[PDB]
Amino acid sequence: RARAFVLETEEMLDSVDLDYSEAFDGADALLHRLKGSIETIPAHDAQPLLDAAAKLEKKHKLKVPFPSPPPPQNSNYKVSFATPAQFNVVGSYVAKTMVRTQSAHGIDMIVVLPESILQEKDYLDLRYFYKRAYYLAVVAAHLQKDLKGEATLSYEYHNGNSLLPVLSVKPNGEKDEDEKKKKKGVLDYRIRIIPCAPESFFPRQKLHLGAGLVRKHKEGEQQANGQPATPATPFYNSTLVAESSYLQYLKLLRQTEKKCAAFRNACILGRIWLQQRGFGSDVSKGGFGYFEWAVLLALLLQGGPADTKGAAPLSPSLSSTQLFKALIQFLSVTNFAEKPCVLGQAKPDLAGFIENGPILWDSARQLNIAFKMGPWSADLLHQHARWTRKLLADGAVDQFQPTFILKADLPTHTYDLVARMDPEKVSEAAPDKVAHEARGRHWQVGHKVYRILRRALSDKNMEGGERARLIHLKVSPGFSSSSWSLNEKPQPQKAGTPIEIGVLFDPLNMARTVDRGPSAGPSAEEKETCEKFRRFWGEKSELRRFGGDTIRETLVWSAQTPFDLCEEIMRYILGLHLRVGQLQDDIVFYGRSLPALLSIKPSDTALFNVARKTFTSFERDLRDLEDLPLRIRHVNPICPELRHSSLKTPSFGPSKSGPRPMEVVISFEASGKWPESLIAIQRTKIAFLLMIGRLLERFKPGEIRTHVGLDDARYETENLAFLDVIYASGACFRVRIQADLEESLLERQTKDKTTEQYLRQRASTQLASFRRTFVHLPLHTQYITTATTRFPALSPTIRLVKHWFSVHKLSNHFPPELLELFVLHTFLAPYPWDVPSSPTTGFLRTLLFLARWDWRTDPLIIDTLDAWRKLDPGMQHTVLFVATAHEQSGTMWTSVDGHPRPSKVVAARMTALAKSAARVIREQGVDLDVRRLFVPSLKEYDVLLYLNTKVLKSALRTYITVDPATEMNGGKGQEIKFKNLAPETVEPPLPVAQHPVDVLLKQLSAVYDSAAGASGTGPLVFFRSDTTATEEGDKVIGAVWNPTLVKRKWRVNLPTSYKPV
Amino acid sequence: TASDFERLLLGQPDSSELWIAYMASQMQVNDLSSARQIAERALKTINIREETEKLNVWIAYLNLEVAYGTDETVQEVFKRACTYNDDREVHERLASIYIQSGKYKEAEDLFEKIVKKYGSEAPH
Amino acid sequence: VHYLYVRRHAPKIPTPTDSRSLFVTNVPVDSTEAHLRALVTSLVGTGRFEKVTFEDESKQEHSLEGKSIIDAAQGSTAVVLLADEKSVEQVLKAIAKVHKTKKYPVWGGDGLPDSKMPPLGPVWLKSHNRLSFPDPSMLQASVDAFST
Repeated sequence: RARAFVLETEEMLDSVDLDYSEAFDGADALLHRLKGSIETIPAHDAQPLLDAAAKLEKKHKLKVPFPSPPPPQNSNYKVSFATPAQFNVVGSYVAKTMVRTQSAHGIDMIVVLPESILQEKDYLDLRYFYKRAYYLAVVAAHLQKDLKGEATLSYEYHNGNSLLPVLSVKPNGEKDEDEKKKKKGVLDYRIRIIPCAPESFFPRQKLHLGAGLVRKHKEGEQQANGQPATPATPFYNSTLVAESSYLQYLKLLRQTEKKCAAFRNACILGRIWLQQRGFGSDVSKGGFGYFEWAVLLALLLQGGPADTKGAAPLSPSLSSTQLFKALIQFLSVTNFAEKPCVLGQAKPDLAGFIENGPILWDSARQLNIAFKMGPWSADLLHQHARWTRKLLADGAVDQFQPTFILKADLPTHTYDLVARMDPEKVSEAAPDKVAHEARGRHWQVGHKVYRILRRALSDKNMEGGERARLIHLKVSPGFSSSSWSLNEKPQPQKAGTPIEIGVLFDPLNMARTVDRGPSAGPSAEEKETCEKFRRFWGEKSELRRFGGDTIRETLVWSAQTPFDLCEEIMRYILGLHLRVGQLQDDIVFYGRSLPALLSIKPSDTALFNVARKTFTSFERDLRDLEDLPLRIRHVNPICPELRHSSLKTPSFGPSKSGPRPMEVVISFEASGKWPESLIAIQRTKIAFLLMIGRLLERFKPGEIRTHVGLDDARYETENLAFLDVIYASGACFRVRIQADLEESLLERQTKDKTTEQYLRQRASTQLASFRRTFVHLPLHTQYITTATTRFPALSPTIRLVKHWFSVHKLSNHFPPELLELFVLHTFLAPYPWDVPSSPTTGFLRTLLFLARWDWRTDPLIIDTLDAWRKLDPGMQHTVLFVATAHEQSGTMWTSVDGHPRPSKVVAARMTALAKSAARVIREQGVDLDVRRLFVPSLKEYDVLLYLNTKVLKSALRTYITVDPATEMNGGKGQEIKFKNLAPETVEPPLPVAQHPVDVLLKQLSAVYDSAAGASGTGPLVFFRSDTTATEEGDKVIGAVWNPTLVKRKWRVNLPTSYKPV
Repeated sequence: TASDFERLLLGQPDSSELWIAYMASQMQVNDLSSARQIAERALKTINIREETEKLNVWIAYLNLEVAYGTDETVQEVFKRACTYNDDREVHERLASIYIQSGKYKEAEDLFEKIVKKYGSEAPH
Repeated sequence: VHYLYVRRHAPKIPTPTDSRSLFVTNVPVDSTEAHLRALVTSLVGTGRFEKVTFEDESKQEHSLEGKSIIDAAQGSTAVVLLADEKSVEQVLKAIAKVHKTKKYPVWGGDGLPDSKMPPLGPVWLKSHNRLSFPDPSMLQASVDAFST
């Protein structure tokens, strides 16, 4: 792991490395010439507000006073301009850490005001920031005069801070070795001038976050034991002290460079970490970037642990590999993601971890490093750092290439909303009073909706366990421009503010009906009567009895089909507490196959009920208590109806459905009286099964009926007969007999027939198909029935992906467990994404991973090759490779069916439709027009044939228990029943209500292929015609001609339809 | 460095203090698996009669299993350490280790275990 | 139109059960004893038809192989058996002149149209009947007759 990470950090270094002639002289030229002009600037007199306005209206350039601008009745001071006194480079360029980032990067350029312009109280009430804006305005006007009008310029904000307005210059052209600087869109893209303050002029101890530095009330803000009365403004205080202390930070950072020059690749890897994790130094993205990463790395060089011993993986004689492992470990575990908001703080040198206070404190300066960061971004970093911890903690699979993207902040549940708080007193329930204007640094609505939805969706159990339906939250201010032009003072917006709510859900308690609270008080406690409960709820406060004899303040939600109770939560509480700004969620994927039971749609109970409860009562205990010449050894259910993979969560009755007959392997004890011939072994299996059947019919559950039918799933085995048991509640169960000498004799049949020299391929396919039928399905279903308790999105995710492959017509050749392990690849090894807390998110994850996987060099390994790739370089026999610890061969569910594999077949089409899915989701978005995903194109087909079924209306959907076809009235209630389908004869008319094209295309999957190969909606395994025989699909076959048959010679081993030429 | 450590080990193989120095460098480079590898290398290649060096490697590995390990690994190494060394002494070392680490509840469970098992002959 | 090829199976028959047959290639869809007796009686001057053995069709519906290609315990070509020598020679001189009626001087439209047996509802649905509901008396009798 370690040497691989070293060499992979080196390859990314030589890939994102730089050019020396680019750096010097391309940046150096403009740096020197801009400093020349900024020193040829002249200084003006100390002028008041009226002179400032009087020149600012007449000149083209405007000031940047943030709201609110100071009036002349509140402004008694004077503002001046003076000659700049200093020059330094800051950020990443003075440290030489910069990398070629394809979008942009900005080199920040300090200029510091002289000390004679300021007054010792100017850190009170917005004065110094007004002088700062005026200094910037004069620098602006005179640089417009001395550039002779050739370079363009815009107004911006530094790090998204609305209290630091800045200017960023943009070029337009490129020559060889002149001024102009366009082609370097990383280093020479942006030169952001920053106005700052000198060092140690304002009292930092009063610049502490807990002191309120905006005085608005003067009546009653005393006699309260110090200063809790004047409320603390941490964003404003921290911003002021950071603007005055930009300098000695870079001094300390340069010190850390020359004490360890591994800082280069250190913050290179940290910067690519942040750029891929989608954050930044912008306050909209959390305000965590290269600067914070560097200064946290520095203080963790000079300490960090509790006993102030040095950070053990951070001695100055290490490399960037272990340095980045150290930072991801510390950011995950000690006090640097969410713990610096809930349970502790850090110190600067000598650095320590103490168990109090939300702050990233530095002491000699009195500054929070995490002032732009909230608890939202905190828990986000905690998740990301835990993921990186386990990804660099594993030691079998390479994890340098996977880098995390925020599926938690961009889920499928993009609840867009339009909230127009104009006017504020009538369209916002929280009063944005002058106190709120002082506290919030123009992010009041953000903090408000953060707290509102977090307390809205958090629950509280009875044992004190703080369990919620959410773990993360972030508001993304879409259409928030940080750049504006030269003729306007603020950044105004006329289209309102869009508020995006991206929540990573908790699937263990997502779909729970009950919302929980505190003990329903004898006297109403403040927790019962706060802004989290009965007042905050209103009409949904009630009293509900538990299963544990305590009675608490509770809620009762609804469990429904097309959307979620969390969607109901957010709609109702948003409309109540922010305002009536509307909510819509129209991403339709919950319209799956809808099972016909009580309370549509039933949650994870119906599959359980029918399969498991009818399995227990009654056939299993009865079959184990029968008397027989041979005793049974195991009764293990191996179906999707147990393992949560069935396309239809089954009901009581549906003998017309595909996956309703439940296949289970049965076996008897070790007995040597089985014969040595396969036909004889299968006939003794039949005879034993007939004894079981007669006793099952003669005992008192004789309302169950049995029958012994033949099977044709295997080739060259025509004597296989089962017992499908028809339970009194309409369940179906196919039993099969597995024998050790049966396995060894079929290995012998694969062994012999050496003379003809051309039988070993078909012998191998029949052997592997037989092993698939009998051996490994036990271990598969035990593993996934174990995994379903920790991953609850699995069965609806499998239903979505198998529905997509069904409407695209490929699962006739694709086995269902192939699709199962393909989705468990996105589930159980979820890197580089989060856990799928929605079935929709899981479906999109499989779709995008299948869009970004190639079958040519990358195999699929999932934690639930070099002898095959060499003999198959063009891979005409095998396209996929899915190997586990359960199967290390990787060819067990892939090449046993005999999938044709040129570039003009099922597999390449599968690849192409996944690509087109990724294209359309990337291009137009997620809207109502997504259903081009679920309609098929029917292109690239040589001959097309439409078929029609001889059924009456609402057939077969009503007996496959799915509820489209409004023409059958009552599909949303309980009108359909199957105890009348429970038949009187086993002949027609019981199997006449089945669908014929399924087994027609089994014969049309039983003879040709050497002529042609087709795929239709029929033989789609464990799926009937219904959802593709409604409007959502159609009954078609599309037959393509293989490229191997164009024209050939007259043979006898021809098989095809050839004509004379 | 690891090559320096291997050179000083081929110079002095029985040297438990250098063994713990090498695995402690592996703690500083966070490779606890290679630290286990080094500890078992000490347990094999440290010679038969050097009981004090063996118990030094043992109690260091117990420090690892209480500090960075988990319950199952600390109990299996406790079993192996009493299987190959003195039960009373490895129990008292884990007790003082619990005293140092502050894990006082499981410390109390170990104390009642050792006054049950070895209160018959130890007054200490 | 469907083309049917006819060559002599006579120069490679050492087995007595393959006596006096015809090597057919590309038998049409659902080619059975009924389609064969219909075509041999529609050919004029022809003897008697008995049996098609080795009727494992390998074309007219999709998949990798056929159904009975390997003896599991230990090419769509059929073996059409006729009455005797005279019936074989008559069907040879009849299929020869049919292959010449491809270019017959009135028109080539005098060729025989091959009427299919289309899979009707229940007639095909006996496939569902044999996968799930066969006759237990016959199944019991067969399994006891072998297991005895």
